[PDB]
Amino acid sequence: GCRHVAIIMDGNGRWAKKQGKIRAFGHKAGAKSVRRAVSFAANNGIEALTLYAFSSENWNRPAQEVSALMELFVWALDSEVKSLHRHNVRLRIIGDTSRFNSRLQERIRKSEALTAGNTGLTLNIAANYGGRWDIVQGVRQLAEKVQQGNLQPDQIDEEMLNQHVCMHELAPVDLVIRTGGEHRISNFLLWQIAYAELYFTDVLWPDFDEQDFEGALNAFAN
Amino acid sequence: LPAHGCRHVAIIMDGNGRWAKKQGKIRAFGHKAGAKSVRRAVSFAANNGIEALTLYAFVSALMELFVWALDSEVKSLHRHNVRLRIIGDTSRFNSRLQERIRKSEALTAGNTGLTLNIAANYGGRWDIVQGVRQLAEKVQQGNLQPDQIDEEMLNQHVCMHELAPVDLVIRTGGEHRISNFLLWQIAYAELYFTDVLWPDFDEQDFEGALNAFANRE
Ligand SMILES: Cc1ccc(Oc2cccc(NC(=O)c3cc([N+](=O)[O-])ccc3C(=O)O)c2)cc1C
Ligand SMILES: Cc1ccc(Oc2cccc(NC(=O)c3cc([N+](=O)[O-])ccc3C(=O)O)c2)cc1C
Ligand SMILES: Cc1ccc(Oc2cccc(NC(=O)c3cc([N+](=O)[O-])ccc3C(=O)O)c2)cc1C
Ligand SMILES: Cc1ccc(Oc2cccc(NC(=O)c3cc([N+](=O)[O-])ccc3C(=O)O)c2)cc1C
Repeated sequence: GCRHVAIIMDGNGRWAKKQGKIRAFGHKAGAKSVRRAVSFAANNGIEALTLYAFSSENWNRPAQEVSALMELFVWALDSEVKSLHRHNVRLRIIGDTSRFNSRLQERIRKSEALTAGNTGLTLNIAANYGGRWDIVQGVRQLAEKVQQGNLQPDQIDEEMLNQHVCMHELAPVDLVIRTGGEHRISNFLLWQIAYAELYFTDVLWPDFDEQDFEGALNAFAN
Repeated sequence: LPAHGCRHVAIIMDGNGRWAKKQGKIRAFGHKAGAKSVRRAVSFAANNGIEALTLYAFVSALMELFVWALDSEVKSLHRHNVRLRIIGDTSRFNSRLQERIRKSEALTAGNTGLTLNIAANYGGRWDIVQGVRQLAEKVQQGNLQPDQIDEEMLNQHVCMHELAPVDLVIRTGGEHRISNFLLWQIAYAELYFTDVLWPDFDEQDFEGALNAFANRE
């Protein structure tokens, strides 16, 4: 029954600190664990996987370093997309991408467009996504319609707003996993998690493996 | 601020029916035991410096209980200096039915102790949509530009925006879901799940959840 899993991937920083290593070491192992989770979901017929990695710690850096990290994100996408495409994965980015420069925005769009026809796992990667932002994005759309005289306030209902928030084309989120020990959603999905199972594990993201993913799926089944 | 650090606790009070079934009792017995656990939790929050306590379990049988009890329960809240509010779509209740909820709110509205919000016919998606409808009405009036709508603005139109943010959500009964209780308001809340059934959740269990919050925050 588990069709759409969303994961808050916390623990790369603490993992690297436990290893006596710099944060970048944690993030390289974090990216290995991303690849492993995507492969496990695609090999087990999960229809959609939505991954959230954001921590303000990682981004509270001088502007030079922030632009640098943005380039590394798109490099990471560019360096994986041919593999994802060969495995029939549809890649989507959710979030506010208006902060990327034109060149990186076009690179993100190109990877989405390459894989958009694919019919296997849909992999949604959050980049500057917040659950309150996602709702507000939809609200501004409906507000524009009201202003244009094409929609009456009375006509706005849950199904309408749902069609304007991220991921409304996909199966509803069944299961949210958060690694790393904290027991909070931290303004990841909100509208979309109204009926999802919430599974919290103390395992740090770089250590979360196929066995840990199957235990999450068992909590759902139970 | 109390040592536990929690200003506003919200509780999904599940487990009343299972508690009655385990004992070979019919559901009404679980509801009566669940109501005693609600009074006990209200009293504990009032006594432990919590500013606001928001309770969900809200059906037909509990609605019949709601209408009955209401008067006697409000008199006891009033005597404990509790300010009562009902959140949710109360338009569904008949006009005599709405008047009584209204008189209870009015009676306690000057109370300076705990604010107790009882979520009745409430859903987290409904709460967001009613706030959206308020913004849409202001847009239609030409009072509000779509590009002025931001998170802070929508926050000021959802239930309980004038109380402290929800710090802690407790769900009893063993399930690990929010079940369309508060959604927008729990974006940053600590979530605490316990297998204890609601009629058995007592002051020590509430103290446990507060101290877990204090230590994890
Ligand atoms: C190549 C690459 C490698 C790592 C990248 O970045 C990741 C990837 C997976 C997981 C994480 N995860 C965290 O950095 C992380 C997330 C949360 N969180 O989402 O609430 C909290 C803490 C941390 C933390 O480890 O300090 C961060 C991002 C890229 C593009
Ligand atoms: C192969 C691979 C490896 C590591 C990956 O690591 C992730 C996974 C999920 C989300 C993110 N996402 C960001 O790293 C991310 C990047 C930018 N950015 O570059 O301006 C901004 C925000 C975020 C953000 O919200 O986390 C990064 C993602 C992939 C697809
Ligand atoms: C006004 C008010 C205030 C607090 C109230 O607090 C209670 C008291 C007794 C029982 C319940 N609540 C349930 O018994 C209850 C309701 C539903 N429900 O809506 O599906 C589901 C499960 C239970 C369950 O605990 O099994 C909730 C009930 C009411 C009517
Ligand atoms: C603050 C507040 C507001 C409304 C509330 O509304 C309910 C909800 C569920 C149950 C009850 N009330 C009983 O279930 C109940 C029934 C019988 N009975 O029918 O034999 C006797 C005593 C009680 C009793 O002590 O509560 C009352 C309960 C509370 C605690």
